[PDB]
Parts: sequence; C-alpha cells; structure tokens
Amino acid sequence: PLRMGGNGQLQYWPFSSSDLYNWKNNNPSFSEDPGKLTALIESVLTTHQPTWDDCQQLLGTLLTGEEKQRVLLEARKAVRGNDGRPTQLPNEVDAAFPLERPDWDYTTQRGRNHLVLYRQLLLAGMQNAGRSPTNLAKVKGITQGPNESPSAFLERLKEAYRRYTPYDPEDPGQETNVSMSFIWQSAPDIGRKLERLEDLKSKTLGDLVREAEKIFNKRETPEEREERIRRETEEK
Amino acid sequence: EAYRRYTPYDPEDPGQETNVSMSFIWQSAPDIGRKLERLEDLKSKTLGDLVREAEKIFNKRETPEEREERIRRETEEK
Amino acid sequence: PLRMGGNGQLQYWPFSSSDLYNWKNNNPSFSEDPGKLTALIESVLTTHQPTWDDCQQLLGTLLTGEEKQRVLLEARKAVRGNDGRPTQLPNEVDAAFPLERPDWDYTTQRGRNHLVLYRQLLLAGMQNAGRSPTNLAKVKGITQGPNESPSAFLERLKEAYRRYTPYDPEDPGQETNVSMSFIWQSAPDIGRKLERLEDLKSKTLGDLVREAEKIFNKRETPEEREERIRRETEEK
Amino acid sequence: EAYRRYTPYDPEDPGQETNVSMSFIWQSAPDIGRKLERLEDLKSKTLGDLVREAEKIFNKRETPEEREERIRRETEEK
Amino acid sequence: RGNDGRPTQLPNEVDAAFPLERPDWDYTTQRGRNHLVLYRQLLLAGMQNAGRSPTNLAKVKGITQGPNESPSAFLERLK
Repeated sequence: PLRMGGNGQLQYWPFSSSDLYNWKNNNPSFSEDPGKLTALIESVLTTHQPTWDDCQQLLGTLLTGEEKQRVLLEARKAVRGNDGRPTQLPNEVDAAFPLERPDWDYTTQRGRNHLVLYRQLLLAGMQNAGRSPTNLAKVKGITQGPNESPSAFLERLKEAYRRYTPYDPEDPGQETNVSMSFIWQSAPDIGRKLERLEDLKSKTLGDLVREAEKIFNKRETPEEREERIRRETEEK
Repeated sequence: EAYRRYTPYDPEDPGQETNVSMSFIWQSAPDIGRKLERLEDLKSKTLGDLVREAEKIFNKRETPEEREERIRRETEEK
Repeated sequence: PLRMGGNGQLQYWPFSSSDLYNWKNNNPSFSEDPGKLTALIESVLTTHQPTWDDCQQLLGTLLTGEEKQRVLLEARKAVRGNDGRPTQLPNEVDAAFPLERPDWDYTTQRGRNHLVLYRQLLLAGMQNAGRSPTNLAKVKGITQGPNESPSAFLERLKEAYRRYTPYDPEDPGQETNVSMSFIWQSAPDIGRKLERLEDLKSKTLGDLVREAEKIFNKRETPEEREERIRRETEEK
Repeated sequence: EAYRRYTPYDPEDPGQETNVSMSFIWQSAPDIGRKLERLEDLKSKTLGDLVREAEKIFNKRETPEEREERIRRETEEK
Repeated sequence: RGNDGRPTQLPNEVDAAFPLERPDWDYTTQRGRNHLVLYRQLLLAGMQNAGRSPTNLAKVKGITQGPNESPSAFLERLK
C-alpha cells in the first residue's frame, strides 16, 4: 500500500496478511459471484493505492490460478493506444499492463501515472473476466420470489441480462424486451394483472414496477388472511 | 401475428427487433433455442440472421428414416 | 521489513507474527505444493523488503527444517560469478548467499545491493527446490477430470511441468509440447475434437483452451439428458 | 476406370463432370454420400470439391481404438 | 510468375511457362533448356502446394511400439 505521508511524500507498507485473508474469507470466490470480489478490489485499489507488487498479492490471494489468468488476459485486452482504440501491439500492451515486474517508481509522476493506468486496467480486466458468455436460459430463469419486491426482482433480472446476454438492460432500445421478461416472470398474480393494464404499450419499465408494487403492496397479510378464515363461519 | 394482435408493439419496427428476437430464441424448439443462444456475437444477429441460423439446425432435422437406420445399425444390444 | 520513510530514509520494523502465521496457515506446506509458498514469498520479498534476518524468519516459519535446507543449498547453487556462470568457490558462494548473519548495512548502496541479490537467490532456491527430480510420468498422469474445466486442467498440467520437469511451460519454445500434452490428456470427447481442428498447427495454447471450452460448455446438462431420455419414447 | 472401360464417355471431359459427380455421390460409402448430398450449394461443387468434402468425412473415420475406448468409458450398462 | 516476379493468370504467360499440351521445346537449345528448367521448378511447386495433407493427431498418437519392434524402427514409424 501507499499513502501520502505527513511530509508530503508517498510512504509504502506491505499489506497485512490479515487483511488479505479476511477479504478472501468474507467473500464468495470470483467464479461463484464475480461482483463481490470485483467491488472489494475496486475499493482497495483506491484506498490502499497498491503498487504493481501489491496488486500481484491481491490477485494471487483472492483469485485461483485460472481466475487470475482470465483477469490478466482481459486486462491486457483492455489496453488502448494513444488513438483511444484497442491495440494488440506487444510493446504497447506490455507497457500498460506488464506481466513481469516493471521499473515504475512511485516517487515519479511517470511511475504514478503508470500505476493509475495499471489499476484501471486491472479493474477492467476483472469486470470483463466476469461474463458468463451468452445463455438466454439464465435470463428466463429469473423468477420473482413469493416474498420478493418487484424492484428487487427487476434488479436481479437486469443482472442476468448483464451477465448472460450482450444486451444492456438500461438501453432505451431494450426497454420493451426487459418489460416483457418482467411481466412474464413476475409472480403469477402480478404478471396476470400487468398483462391486463390499460394502454400496456404505453407503460415504461418504471410504470410496470409501480403497478406491480401496488399489487405486491396489496400482499393481504398472513395475519389478515387467517383472521378472515377464522371469521369465515362457513364450515364445510 | 401474436405481437400484432395482442400487443401495441409492431413486430416490424426497428426498435422492436431485439424484443422479437428474444421471444424467437426463447420460444423456438428447444434444440434450436439452445444453439441460437450459443451463437458467437449473438448481439450482432438480426432477426433474419437468427431465422437463417435456426433453419440450419432445422434443416439438420436428421430424417426419421435416417435415425431408424442408425438405430438398426446400432448393434449395441442392451 | 524495510520501507522508504517519509524522510527519504529506509525504516526497519520486524514482521508481525500474525502475518507470518497467517501466511503459513493459509497455504499448503512447501512439500505438498511448492508453488503456493514460493509465490507468497516472492511477493513478500518485494512488498516487505526483508533483511537477511527477516528472510531467516520467513524461511524458518514457513518451511520445515528439511525444506529450508533444500532451499538454502539450492540458493547457493544458483550463485553466479562475475562471468555469469555457476561457481562453487566458497568465498563467492558465501558472499552472495551467507548461511550466517552478514554485516550488510541497508543504509548503504553496498548493503542494499547484497540484499537485492540475496532475495533473488532465495527465490531461485525455492523455485529449484520445488523441482521434484525429473519424473515425466507425473506430467503424463495429469488427466482432465469429468467436471474439470479446460483452463483448470491446463493449470494443473503446467504445475506438473514446473514441478517434475526442467521445462518452463510458459516458454514460447515449449508451447507445442504443452499443447500436445493438453490435447492428449484432455477428456476424451474434447481431445478427439481438438485433434480434428482445422489448421491445428496454427492453434496457440490459448486457442486450444478456447476450443476445448466450447466443447466443455456444450456439457449437455444432466437434467437435459434425462429429459431427452424421458421423451425418448423408443422403448427397447 | 469403369467409365473408361465400360462406357463411351470420358470421365475427364468437362461435359461429364456432373455425371461422374452424381455417380460419386450415389456410390460413396453411405455416411459420406448422405453428407455430400446435404452440402450447401451442391450444384457449385466440382468433382475435386466433392473428393475433398468426402475426405473430411473419411478422415473423421473415428479410429477403432477410439470407438472401443468410448464404449469402455460408456458406463451405461444395459 | 510474370517478369515482375508476381503471380499472373494471363493465359499466354501461364501457357508459355507450364503448357498443358506438348510444347516445341528443343533441349539442344538454351531456350529449350531454360523452359525445361522452369517447367520442372513449377512442377515441383505444384506438388508442394497440392500436397497440404489433412491433419489428424489421432494418427500420431496411434503409433505404438510393437513387442518385437526395435526403438529405432518405432521412431521411424512415429516420424
């Protein structure tokens, strides 16, 4: 880690192994749920200002050999030339994201800039490495749970679009597509009512969530239902 | 036809293409849908592309006669 | 450990025993899997900038008596004379990798250079000691498991090359060699398809892994298979 | 050779190519013939093309040893 | 190749270098000899390029030393 010392100069100290192992032990593996470790590492990359060696310890400790490899190749694939476009030119790729220890000196603006870029690319690598290619079945498999709010369900549905399709669920051109999955895969009472909405074509995704909440928010409390039953007085 | 009759969305609109495409993939016959889902650069496939890819699988129907012949020539007993 | 202080001067502090014991407890023994501790120590040698005494604590804590001995003799065998060749001259060996506390002063360029070299040789020692006499049968014995991903299998295969051969599986000159083992020892369905690839000679190790993943990723779910069987409707 | 010996047609004549091609497809081994028949743009295939396509199938012979190994690893009992 | 060292599909050039019908090349003349040299060179090139034998790694893995087979004989079959 690096921090600005009291004398206006960067100061280095190695990661405590307790931090590294705590981060590992309090999160799922990268493969299980890439978002967890990616968010943790994104944070640490900022607060701990790791050097290249520090990043090797992070990756080496939190990822398996196969995960780290995926991340490193993904990071190198994220390198851009001075024209802002991808580049596979060995010298450019190596200069941005070196696989072997670089001579970056954190006391120099040159060293610092490389470190900044390295960390940015590392993050990109992790973000991209966490992609279950395309698998539409995963999107169709997101079904609202019986206690799950419509907004929570929609967020899980969008997460599946992100992970398992090439479509961005936040794109304006995807709205009807996400809307149809939302209606079809909502809890059955909700989906049947959303399907019956007047001027359904006119409903935004936000509108549909609000309409589903009205039904959900009409959950008819268990206690209430039980009370009704008791006061049923209809015998057989 | 179902989009036309039972939704306000025109399935021929350019803005509906991904929507119709997703229904097409999801509701195709299971062998076809599983293969369309696995297409490389799926995001880049038009509705016309998806139909052509599905036809390749369908057109690989593996004739009933052919299948039966294979079974006969199976020679694997139990 | 040493770090550059806020005053531009190296600053020393002893290892926290919690770090040493955490490193030990979160890894296999050196004998079980030398790569684990070797990678951890390689990292620490950089981030913690250990002195000679610090290195003795590292080794003393993470390795058994027999492992440490192997490593130390391997490190001394890695010493090079000024002509870049191996040397068994006692004075040269002792000067580079002393078995007893040296008078190295980290506040001097002389002391620092010796420390750098010492750490480099220590790493070399570990890398070579983790070199279980050459045993090609161990490499041929790495076979992809029925649930094992191609990338996970390749990492195990590379680990066997490292431990049981003198060949570095990451060398460009070893690529076809590792590729052939990868094809031959992949799961049978995968190996048969990789063998049939068009322009096979042109496939990199990375290409082969991606092609194997396409087959693996076509795993044909157990549920799916069962469903197919049920819908079989072919009786006897 | 059979065309030469037992017909008046020269199998190397450009005007005989489709004729020889059809015999080649029809009289190839059954697995090969069925696949050649299914080739896309079959009309466009020369005799040389057809031979190369048949070689791809033949060259996919699925070694006896390989087949046996598969069977052994079958683990499906009856 | 044409005189500019590049490929050519010009019938007259192709025919002149590698004729499909008997040419009038006279081996007692430097002209005839040079054409013969070129013809042979092109014939070799043709064979080299027509080659391109389909790959099949299973065939290489299938070469196993026989119980009576000497190591050098086995190595030659493997090669």
